[PDB]
Amino acid sequence: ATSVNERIENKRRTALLGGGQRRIDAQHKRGKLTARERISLLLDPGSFVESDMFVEHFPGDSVVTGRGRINGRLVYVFSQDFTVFGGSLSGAHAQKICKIMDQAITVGAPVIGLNDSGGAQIQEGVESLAGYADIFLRNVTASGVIPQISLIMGPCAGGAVYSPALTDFTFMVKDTSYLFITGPDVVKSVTNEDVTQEELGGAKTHTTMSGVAHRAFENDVDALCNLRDFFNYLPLSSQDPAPVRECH
Amino acid sequence: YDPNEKTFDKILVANRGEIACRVIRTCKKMGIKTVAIHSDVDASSVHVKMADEAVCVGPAPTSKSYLNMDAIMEAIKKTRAQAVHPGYGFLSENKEFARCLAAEDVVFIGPDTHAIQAMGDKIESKLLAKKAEVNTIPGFDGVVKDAEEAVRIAREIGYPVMIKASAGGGGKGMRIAWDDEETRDGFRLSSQEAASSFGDDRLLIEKFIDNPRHIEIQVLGDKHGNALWLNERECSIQRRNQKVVEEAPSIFLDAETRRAMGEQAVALARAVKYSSAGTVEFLVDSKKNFYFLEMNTRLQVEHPVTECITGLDLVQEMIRVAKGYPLRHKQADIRINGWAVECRVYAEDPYKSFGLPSIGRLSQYQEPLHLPGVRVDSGIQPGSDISIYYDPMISKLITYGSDRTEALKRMADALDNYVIRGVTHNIALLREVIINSRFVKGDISTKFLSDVYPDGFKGHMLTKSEKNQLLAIASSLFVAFQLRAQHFQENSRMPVIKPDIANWELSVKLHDKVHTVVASNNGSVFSVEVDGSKLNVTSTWNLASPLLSVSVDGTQRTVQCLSREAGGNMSIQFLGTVYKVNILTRLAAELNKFMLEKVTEDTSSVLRSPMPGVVVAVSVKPGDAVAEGQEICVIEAMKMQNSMTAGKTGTVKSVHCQAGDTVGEGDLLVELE
Amino acid sequence: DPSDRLVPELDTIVPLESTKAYNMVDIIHSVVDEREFFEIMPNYAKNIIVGFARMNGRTVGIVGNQPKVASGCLDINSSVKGARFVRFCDAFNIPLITFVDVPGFLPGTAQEYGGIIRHGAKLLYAFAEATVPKVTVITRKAYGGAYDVMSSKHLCGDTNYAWPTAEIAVMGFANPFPAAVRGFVDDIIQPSSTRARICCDLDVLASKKVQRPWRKHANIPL
Ligand SMILES: Nc1ncnc2c1ncn2[C@@H]1O[C@H](COP(=O)(O)OP(=O)(O)OP(=O)(O)O)[C@@H](O)[C@H]1O
Ligand SMILES: *C(=O)CCCC[C@@H]1SC[C@@H]2NC(=O)N[C@@H]21
Ligand SMILES: [Mg+2]
Repeated sequence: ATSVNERIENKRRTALLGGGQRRIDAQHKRGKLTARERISLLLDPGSFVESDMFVEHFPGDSVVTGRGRINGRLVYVFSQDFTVFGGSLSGAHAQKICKIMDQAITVGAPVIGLNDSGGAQIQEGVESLAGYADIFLRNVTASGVIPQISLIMGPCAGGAVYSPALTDFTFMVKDTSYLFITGPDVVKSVTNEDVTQEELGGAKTHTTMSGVAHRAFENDVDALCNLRDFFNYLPLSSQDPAPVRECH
Repeated sequence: YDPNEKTFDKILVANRGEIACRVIRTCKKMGIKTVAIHSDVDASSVHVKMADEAVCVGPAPTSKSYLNMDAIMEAIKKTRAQAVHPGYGFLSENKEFARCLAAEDVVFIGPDTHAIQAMGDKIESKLLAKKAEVNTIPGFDGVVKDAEEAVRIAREIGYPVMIKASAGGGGKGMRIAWDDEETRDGFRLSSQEAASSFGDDRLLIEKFIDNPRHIEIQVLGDKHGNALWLNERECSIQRRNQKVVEEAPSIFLDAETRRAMGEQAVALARAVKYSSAGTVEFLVDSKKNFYFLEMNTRLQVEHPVTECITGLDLVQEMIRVAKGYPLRHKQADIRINGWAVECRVYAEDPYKSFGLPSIGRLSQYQEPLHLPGVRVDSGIQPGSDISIYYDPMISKLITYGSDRTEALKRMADALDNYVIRGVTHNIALLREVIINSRFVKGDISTKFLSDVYPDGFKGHMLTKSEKNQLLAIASSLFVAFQLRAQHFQENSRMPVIKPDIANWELSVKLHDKVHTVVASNNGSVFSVEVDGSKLNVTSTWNLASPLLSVSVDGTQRTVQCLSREAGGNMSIQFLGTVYKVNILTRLAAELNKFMLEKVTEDTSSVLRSPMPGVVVAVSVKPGDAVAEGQEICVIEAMKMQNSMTAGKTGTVKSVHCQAGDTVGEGDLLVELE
Repeated sequence: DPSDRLVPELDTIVPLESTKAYNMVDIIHSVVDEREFFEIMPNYAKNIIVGFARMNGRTVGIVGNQPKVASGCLDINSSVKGARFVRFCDAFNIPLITFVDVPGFLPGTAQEYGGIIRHGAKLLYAFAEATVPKVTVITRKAYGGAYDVMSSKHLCGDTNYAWPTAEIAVMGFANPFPAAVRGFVDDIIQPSSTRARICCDLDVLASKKVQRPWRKHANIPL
């Protein structure tokens, strides 16, 4: 008897279920979806092809990367889900993101990134900074070559907030997404002022006065629908002309 | 220097600076393991690196690092040091240190304790000297209690009066009194200040010798009763009663009086049973009459100079005596070999009170070791820090020669070829002293600096020929920089057409005068026309080396380019003095006449805080007048300590910034007048 | 000015305790030719230093942190001041030398409301886009993503060095060895050899050519 088949089935079921039924349920009471549900909503039905699903640091490595099609046009996506486990943008997470951008820039298709740092340990090893630097280098390299879109769907903190800023467009979800480099507690420790997380880095702050985000949407489903509608506007690469659609 | 003789294996040098380096050097040169103590700040100094092993002894202050009796004792304990060498100062003349060292088997390299408390106090030293049939300054033995007693003593000891605080030292508590009212008020104020300075609260009144010469005799004695006198030393150039320039042989003295003084010093040493190297200081008047004044029961600071004439290593002799070996030299063996002159290079500004201590970090430091007959004793290296905790002396420079003139010329050359960038030194004062006419002739007293510079030090007053040479050198350097600016690499796309200007016509502003200069270049040779005078300057024109050697009309000169700006400002160290010049082209000079003078002095009586923060330490006290570039306080802000400097020379009215008080940007720190 | 001149003054310039500051202009003056340095914006955003100097006669652009001012923390003004200088130096084939002592980004609500993210991204882009030779020396500190900002090895930094007092970590592993074992720094050099090392690197990297995908122009986070 060979255990390879049962091991593969167990690995696939663990990757799909992620951290278990309790973790997805807890994600659901917060009014937010999971990485795979967001990918399924964003892409065309039955068009998602995942990459490096068996790469470990625990399968999945808290990021789901792959390629899909929106209205028949190719796109490359990655989605972050750190609530299940991991809590570190250091190991195979950064490598998977870098590889998916490398494929996108080779083929010449846009990159869409669903950023959700969630519960991530910002006190992990030095590999996180190296991965961040590699991701920043790839965003700078791809700038002006292929479009890059960022959708912040959760609390993003630390040095990871520079990758969305280097992309062409940045969108947020109201009441569930944040962008800030330094947490409110450290701000109180240093500056000595009482500030809450929502008014320090919420969607309203970054869409009304900060000038960092471009638009804010009501919830995840609305955000993904508007993301598809907006993606229908752009060309796939700087080598292509502005898209032309049927007109009435 | 024979290693066959058995000697102490481990010696601990309980000192810092150049003396520790010298002791370590002479111990290494005879094959002895060395241990050096240091504080936290001096963890990377020269003496710590020269030693075989080192141990930290405490914090920055000397009261808790180099005077921490226990810490040194356990430092000896761990390293099982067989001997201890205190150098000079610190614990060199401490009786408790000698007793505590004698408690263990470790031996103290220095004079016996009994001599230390015999010569520590001035009154008992004078009484013993009078019992030792040696000449003493006229005066009244005993301690005067009241000003009326002081004036009664002054009635018979002569109209001049010298008041001196008992014990202590370092040029403190010594004052001159002329009149009876002067006598009484000086006595009262000295009695008041004795508690603050030393706490001994004992005073002495003596006859003040007018125009005295502070001669010094070095004495070496062993434990077998053999005492030798090694020539003499002259220590006359002093400010704040501190020696600056010393000469090994005394040009005033002759063989007979030198022998008399040496015999008297040896007799005094025998009367105390001295068993190490010491010094006896005399005040010789104009009539070749010497009177004893103080005996330093330790190694002298100016000891190396008398090592040059005699050729003896004093520290080696002290080590051998401590080992117990007898002296290997006799009185007839001692003889004078040439002349030797040395100077103390301090980190002080010579333009203020003949020297005011300065602080900073040395960005550049180079010694003229390659010059002939030059020896440098320095505990300083590039990147060293001159703090407020220790003596700000940088180095001791020694030059020897066949005669006095050769030594003085070598000293001038060494001072010219000695690089210090980062702090303010007193090299200009040293050079002016050594080239002064009176010093060369040999007529010097203890008031040389006072009467030679009544108002104060102003710099080198340069003559017409020297002024022309300086202007020619500055103009040639400016033209050399301009010519170097035009040397680019080949572009092969836009070739550079070098301008063919033949004569540079320049306006040079020096002090408050403007001179017209015409400079022409002929390769490495510049022809300079300064107001009709024709000069010829040749040099290698290396614009990057700190030292530049030029030849003006055959005369060899060494200059330094301290500063250089695109606006024409230039700072040139020439003949030991830093001169500021402003060089412009003729067209630029003509167009500069239309530039309105801009007033920027303002008032600045209020020092607004540059950055927001919370004051946590205060270095100074309110009401203490300070000059520019001096520490004020330490502010903590975002886990960072920031230290600022005083803004204006004005007297500090009140230090508003204090510990526990938050001071944001734009708030008064220190009130100034 | 010889290219192999030693600078022993830099051995003890960095205080041992991290709570004290020092002047980076002293290091810059010690390293460059003839101790001559043309500073740009000397009185604006004083927590960062940018300027022009010469090494072995070749013009170089210099960027560094200033621990004296605001502990060297990066903010909006310093980021914008540095980014445009780096972009100009890259556009005209001028090599870049960086001295890194950054403890992070300045926290507060004013920085967030002013868009610290955009200007930090400007600095990241300026350092990552440059194709001229760049040499980085870490003096004391590099914390968090700020270490990524100032031309880490992963931003195509050609040669990176660390002094024995350098300390690279995510948050405030108190030595540069985690960086050395992972190749984040090429070597740990003595402070006195710095200038010499840099000169040698500038001799090697003068023929550096890189290849990047075609585009009309990229999208700076302006
Ligand atoms: N009675 C005096 N008459 C004339 N000059 C004097 C007299 N006493 C002191 N001086 C001057 O003051 C100087 C200081 O001499 P002295 O050795 O007493 O000082 P000190 O501060 O105790 O020295 P040290 O640091 O060597 O212990 C003398 O060299 C001399 O120039
Ligand atoms: C004390 O007040 C806490 C200091 C934390 C600030 C330090 S320095 C700048 C870095 N940015 C940050 O958020 N923490 C680090
Ligand atoms: Mg004395």
